[PDB]
Amino acid sequence: DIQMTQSPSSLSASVGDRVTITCQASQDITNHLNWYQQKPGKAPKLLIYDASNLETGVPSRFSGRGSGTHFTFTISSLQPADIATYYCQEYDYLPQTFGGGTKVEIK
Amino acid sequence: DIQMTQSPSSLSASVGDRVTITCQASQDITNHLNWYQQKPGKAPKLLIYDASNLETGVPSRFSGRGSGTHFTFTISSLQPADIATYYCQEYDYLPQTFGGGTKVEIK
Repeated sequence: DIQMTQSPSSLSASVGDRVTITCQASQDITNHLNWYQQKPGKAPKLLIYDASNLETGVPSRFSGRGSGTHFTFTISSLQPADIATYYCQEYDYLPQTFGGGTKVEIK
Repeated sequence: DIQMTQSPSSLSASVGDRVTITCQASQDITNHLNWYQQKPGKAPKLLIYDASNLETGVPSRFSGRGSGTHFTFTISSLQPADIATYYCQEYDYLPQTFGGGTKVEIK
């Protein structure tokens, strides 16, 4: 029922470029938003929980911010290992809706 | 930290075949398990929550069962629209770990 609008759909950047992805929730979800990284053919892995909290073992180049309806995920310096599709997911209410994903490629 | 072991990794069946997928949690998670369907290039969509509860609008050919550490997802009669990768995800504890996925194809 909550709708999650994630943009851009895809982007290419160079090694060391800054990447920023946004998600917009159709309802106020406070900070109940996760960010996942899904490498090709692999399962999504949780990078950031509660909008801004880094999971253990996750590199500092990854960050999240926002609260309410607007949220922003940033890769400060893109590395080869970061080529993936990234997703937000709200978990305030059923179903726990994912954003449509952002495919990150290196130019 | 919880580990989710999903099998098989991939399967092909015929239209109308029965498909069954299993997930095993490394810790007791009672019924705090979701199942998602991810079509190629799309976000995961929630089909089943709390191990066995169908989301609104989801077809009856989809079901889930289990509690504790073993869970089973079944497509009773495979249709063309069901070609997707399916995932379990535990949400009892951080990080909310996904199983490795099962790619379902039609032979």
